[PDB]
Amino acid sequence: ALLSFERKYRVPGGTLVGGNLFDFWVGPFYVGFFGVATFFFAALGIILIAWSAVLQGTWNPQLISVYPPALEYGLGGAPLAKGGLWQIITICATGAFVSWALREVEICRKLGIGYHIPFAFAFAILAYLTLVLFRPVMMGAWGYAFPYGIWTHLDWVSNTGYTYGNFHYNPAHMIAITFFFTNALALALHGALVLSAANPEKGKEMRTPDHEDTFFRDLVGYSIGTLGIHRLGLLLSLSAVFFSALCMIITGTIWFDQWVDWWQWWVKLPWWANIPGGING
Amino acid sequence: EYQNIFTQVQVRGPADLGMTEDVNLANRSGVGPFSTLLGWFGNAQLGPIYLGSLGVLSLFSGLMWFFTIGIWFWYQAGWNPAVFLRDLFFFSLEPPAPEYGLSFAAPLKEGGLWLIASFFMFVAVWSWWGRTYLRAQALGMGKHTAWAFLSAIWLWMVLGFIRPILMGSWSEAVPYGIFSHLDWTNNFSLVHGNLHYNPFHGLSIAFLYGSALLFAMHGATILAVSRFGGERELEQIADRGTAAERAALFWRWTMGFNATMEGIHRWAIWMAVLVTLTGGIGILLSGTVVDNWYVWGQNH
Amino acid sequence: FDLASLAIYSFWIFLAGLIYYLQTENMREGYPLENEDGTPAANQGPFPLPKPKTFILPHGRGTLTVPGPESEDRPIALARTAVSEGFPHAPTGDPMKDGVGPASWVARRDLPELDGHGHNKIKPMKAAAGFHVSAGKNPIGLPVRGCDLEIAGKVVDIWVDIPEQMARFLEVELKDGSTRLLPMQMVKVQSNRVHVNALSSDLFAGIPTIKSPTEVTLLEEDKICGYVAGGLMYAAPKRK
Ligand code: BCL
Ligand code: BCL
Ligand code: BCL
Ligand SMILES: CC[C@H]1c2cc3[nH]c4c(c3C)C(=O)[C@H](C(=O)OC)c4c3nc(cc4[nH]c(cc(n2)[C@@H]1C)c(C(C)=O)c4C)[C@@H](C)[C@@H]3CCC(=O)OC/C=C(\C)CCC[C@H](C)CCC[C@H](C)CCCC(C)C
Ligand SMILES: COC1=C(OC)C(=O)C(C/C=C(\C)CC/C=C(\C)CC/C=C(\C)CC/C=C(\C)CC/C=C(\C)CC/C=C(\C)CCC=C(C)C)=C(C)C1=O
Ligand SMILES: COC(C)(C)C(=O)C/C=C(\C)CC/C=C(\C)CC/C=C(\C)CCCC/C(C)=C/CC[C@H](C)CC/C=C(\C)CCC=C(C)C
Ligand SMILES: CCCCCCCC/C=C\CCCCCCCC(=O)OC[C@H](O)CO
Ligand SMILES: CCCCCCCCCCCC[N+](C)(C)[O-]
Ligand SMILES: CCCCCCCCCCCC[N+](C)(C)[O-]
Ligand SMILES: CCCCCCCCCCCC[N+](C)(C)[O-]
Ligand SMILES: CCCCCCCCCCCC[N+](C)(C)[O-]
Ligand SMILES: CCCCCCCCCCCC[N+](C)(C)[O-]
Ligand SMILES: CCCCCCCCCCCC[N+](C)(C)[O-]
Ligand SMILES: CCCCCCCCCCCC[N+](C)(C)[O-]
Ligand SMILES: CCCCCCCCCCCC[N+](C)(C)[O-]
Ligand SMILES: [Cl-]
Ligand SMILES: [Fe+3]
Repeated sequence: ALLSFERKYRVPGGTLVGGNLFDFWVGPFYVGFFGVATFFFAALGIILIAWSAVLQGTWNPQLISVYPPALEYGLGGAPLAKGGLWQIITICATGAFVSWALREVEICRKLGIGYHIPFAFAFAILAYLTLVLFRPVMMGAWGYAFPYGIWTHLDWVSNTGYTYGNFHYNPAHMIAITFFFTNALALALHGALVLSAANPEKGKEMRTPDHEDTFFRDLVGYSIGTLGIHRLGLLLSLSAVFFSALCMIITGTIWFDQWVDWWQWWVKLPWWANIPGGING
Repeated sequence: EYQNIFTQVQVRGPADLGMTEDVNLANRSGVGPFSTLLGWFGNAQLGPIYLGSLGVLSLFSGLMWFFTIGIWFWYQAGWNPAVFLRDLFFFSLEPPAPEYGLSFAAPLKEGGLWLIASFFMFVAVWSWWGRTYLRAQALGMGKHTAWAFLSAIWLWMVLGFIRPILMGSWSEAVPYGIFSHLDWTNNFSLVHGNLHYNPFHGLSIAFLYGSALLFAMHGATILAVSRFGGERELEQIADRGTAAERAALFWRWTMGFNATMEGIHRWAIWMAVLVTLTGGIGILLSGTVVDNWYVWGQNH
Repeated sequence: FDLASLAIYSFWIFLAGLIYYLQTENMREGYPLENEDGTPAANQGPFPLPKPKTFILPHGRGTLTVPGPESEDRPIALARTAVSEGFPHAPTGDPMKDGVGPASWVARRDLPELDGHGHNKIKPMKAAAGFHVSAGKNPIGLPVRGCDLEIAGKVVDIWVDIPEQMARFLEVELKDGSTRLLPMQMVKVQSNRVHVNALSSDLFAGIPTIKSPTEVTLLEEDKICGYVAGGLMYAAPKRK
């Protein structure tokens, strides 16, 4: 089925591969070559997860966990049950994620819009590969990657963080957190503002964008503008994820001690390093 | 291809003094200077700003909270400026010791000053909340902003006021300090058996992650259809244009469903407020009802 | 069944009602779903259509009630390419002129968008008292070059979003003396020229024209922007 206004957009063209061979829809979904690829990787990856569940002996989704190879395996292959399934599933997940982004591109072309969406999705993919590929390789073993399990992958976060004391002191970690908080702050304000203008008080006409500007100037003395806030949200969310991959790519590769020690440079500067008093005196 | 991330050609005209409606124009400042720097990314105009009793009260109360922490930090530094800058992130204004319970009798150096600062922060935040309401009201707008702000206040209230009271001791509140309140956060999880296994904490993470997901989707979507004037979302709500249609169809073709120009902003406001709404619930239950989230989790 | 279990169960019930509410609110445009022949589709999904809401538009522009009887209010020059549903619909003529596909436009009101004071939101800079270029390259006077690397005309004015103080269109003078508007988001202002990768020099004349030299209506903006973006797909054969 179609939306009332959708037919005029369902024209041929825009594909990157296969011409018109895969240029069609299934219900609302556009297929395309990379829609087929996505389905192939996704189906294969899910079969291997079910397979890993059989080997594990449970079908409870809360208990299923596909672990990567043991550290002793280094960066070589491992048997399916001893980490090989994690390796193949990791290949499939990458195939699925990338195929998804190239599918979005074909949809951008057919609709004649910009490519901002798949470009933004590529940041989330980069963060994923930072944890399963870039960092394990730089450290020398797939075992440093995180396991595919609802709860076991939370334990990996906790075990990895506490290996370096309180991960809070990771300075790139602080920056990434600031962007996550600021982004949620900005998302809440932006959604509230449009709705407050489109749904004014009872007995009122719909407001104008000038009211949005006036409200925020009255509040904090500045309005970033209708276009600026969408630039800002895109930037806050991507920067959050950029500094996330950054705070990890450096953990265990160029930094190995507790992250609180990183801050001792500022403290023990030879001039005020020895002054009596204070917290560090 | 031009991506519309930074303005190519800035234009400037007479300052916009803004809508009037029922705003008391007596409390509006003059217009500030234009910022070509900001002009590359958003609007270049600074000001005017509305300054009323609540704003003056919030602003003054906020500075007092800031100054109270400040002179505590100078006191911890022995009034030495060098020590002050060196140990700035290490200073901390701690709440009263558990012995004082919920009493305001703690000496200044023993948590009394933390109580004074918290009072000023309490007045500053709540007078600022009433400000987000009255500014929308003066322009005849909905109060969505004030209600979204309540969600953030709710977590802030739980962390430093509601939960400590229910625990019966101000010592359970958070300290004022850069590193000290990071340390407080870590100890809180260890004491309560791993917050990873607090379901309201996991929900809070899902909406935090989801907020970055949704704003990247929405920001990227609007920029992709800004070639059709898609950022003029209010008129797109009143008169759907090809921008709203292409934006909706991109997501329909991609994941099987879509939003409207208005409806996506209800997804956004709820995605964001749910972060602190569920978070405050999780914190409120820690120690009052549940002492160990991992152990509690094994039975559910 | 402690208080924590009750709270987390209560929340999931609340979140289900919230999702149901959010989805229905996002069905106020484009629904009910249609078959490819325009008739109502048999399967409309598990979420019902929301009950109508009313916006009172400012400046005496009337009221909008959504959902409501949908209509394109314009002919669509397409034709099925398959008996079964789910396949593309092919243009029957010139898709750029017929405004289909990436060249589509919506039948918005033939009125200009207004600012908070009831004045036209977008104006040519020559009619905008006090407005000027404050940073970056001033394109006025520069030649406009198409994807074929031929010059189509000369930038003669900038149409400005006054409330936002933003450039939204370039007014370009064609060799025949007339002018056209170009979306600011689809041009690349350079040191010596303005380059438009979406259109070839000989497709500028085909950009829809406006009926007033000092204003542009929402319908005109949609026809202009649709046509220009459509060039990316349909003007590619001569894109060097
Ligand atoms: C005890 C644990 C430690 C700790 C240790 C760590 C470790 C270790 C790491 C972090 C990382 C992060 N931490 Mg920390 N951290 C702690 C405390 C905190 C606190 C806090 C308030 O105390 C906060 C706010 C944070 C915040 C954060 C973020 C900056 C970051 C996670 C986001 C990210 O990378 O996304 C990136 C986004 C993704 C990976 C998602 C990718 C999605 C892919 C592309 C697509 C998936 C498709 C899906 C399968 C399809 C399903 C389809 C169906 C239809 C549904 N941490 C404590 C001190 N933290 C992580 C990080 O930076 O990672 C890079 C990380 O690994
Ligand atoms: C980001 C840094 C850390 C990390 C730290 C944490 C922490 C800490 C928490 C989670 C939580 C979650 N994480 Mg994790 N997580 C990481 C990487 C991932 C990846 C990945 C492919 O990279 C995925 C798919 C997930 C998936 C998930 C969900 C099970 C859950 C909610 C997230 C959410 O809503 O996000 C925002 C996204 C959306 C709202 C969009 C919808 C996403 C849906 C929910 C995804 C479902 C995935 C499904 C269960 C797994 C694949 C199914 C396949 C069909 C086989 N994590 C890395 C290793 N993650 C929380 C939880 O409750 O865990 C139990 C939690 O507390
Ligand atoms: C060792 C660390 C512990 C842990 C301990 C805690 C604790 C403790 C808490 C959190 C909380 C949070 N954690 Mg945790 N957390 C851990 C691991 C993680 C991981 C991870 C990758 O593993 C992630 C992604 C998270 C993520 C999160 C967030 C979802 C959540 C904070 C919401 C928020 O926006 O607060 C930021 C927003 C606020 C603090 C609201 C404040 C708003 C106020 C009103 C404004 C202040 C005004 C002031 C005057 C500003 C200055 C004025 C200037 C003019 C600007 N945690 C581990 C297991 N986490 C919180 C939560 O809700 O938990 C359920 C919490 O309390
Ligand atoms: C970069 C900024 C933020 C962001 C942006 C972002 N995400 C995006 C996009 C954008 C712009 C899309 O366009 C795209 C989309 O279409 O969203 C609706 C997407 C998307 N972000 C998603 C999820 C997601 N994003 C996240 C985060 C973020 N996304 C960032 C915070 C997170 C987390 C953990 O925070 C998650 C879980 C999807 C809903 C969607 C991508 C869907 C996709 O790629 O589908 C193809 C793949 C499948 C259908 C299934 C493949 C299955 C695998 C073969 C097996 C499983 C492997 C996996 C390792 C299992 C491990 C699970 C355990 C950890 C529990
Ligand atoms: C203003 O303009 C905007 C819109 O319109 C006006 C929007 O519509 C949206 C989209 C946003 C929403 C609808 C809000 C809800 C979304 C959320 C919370 C994000 C989280 C979403 C999800 C968790 C859903 C994810 C769904 C999937 C990944 C789909 C599942 C995958 C399937 C079915 C497989 C894909 C199918 C194929 C490849 C084709 C089949 C192939 C074969 C070979 C058979 C945005 C951002 C926007 O700015
Ligand atoms: C030159 O330097 C001078 C001296 C001028 C300065 O100004 C230096 C100043 C600084 C360096 C500022 C330093 C500031 C900080 C480090 C702030 C750090 C704060 C945080 C990390 C956030 C912690 C906030 C969390 C808490 C604990 C909030 C408590 C709020 C409560 C909800 C209110 C509780 C109220 C109580 C107990 C009673 C009051 C009365 C009522 C009626 C409620
Ligand atoms: C900038 C220096 C002068 C003082 C600044 C004080 C602090 C606030 C700063 C920026 C606010 C950024 C906007 C954050 C959220 C905006 C929500 C929104 O949608 O705004 C769009 C636009 O303003 C409506 O048309
Ligand atoms: C389809 C693109 C995939 C490229 C990147 C995938 C990285 C997977 C990491 C696991 C590698 C395991 N292996 C096969 C090397 O032993
Ligand atoms: C990791 C996968 C990344 C995919 C996202 C790519 C986004 C940029 C799209 C630009 C496409 C340009 N081109 C020539 C194909 O039209
Ligand atoms: C506690 C957080 C609540 C989330 C905010 C949702 C707002 C929706 C209700 C609109 C109220 C607006 N109104 C009617 C007061 O103008
Ligand atoms: C408004 C958007 C709603 C999105 C809902 C996403 C649900 C994520 C599930 C996270 C699991 C939470 N829990 C309770 C198991 O810890
Ligand atoms: C919890 C996340 C699940 C969200 C995914 C929902 C599937 C896409 C929407 C339905 C598409 C198929 N349908 C109903 C239109 O025929
Ligand atoms: C037995 C009561 C247990 C606690 C219930 C928690 C779930 C309610 C959360 C939604 C609160 C309603 N609100 C204000 C956000 O609209
Ligand atoms: C504790 C609440 C119990 C579950 C009932 C709530 C389900 C409906 C959710 C209402 C949200 C809709 N609205 C209009 C307030 O935004
Ligand atoms: C991640 C939370 C979002 C849950 C998704 C719920 C929306 C599914 C809507 C499917 C029906 C859409 N349809 C066919 C009527 O257009
Ligand atoms: Cl005020
Ligand atoms: Fe928006």
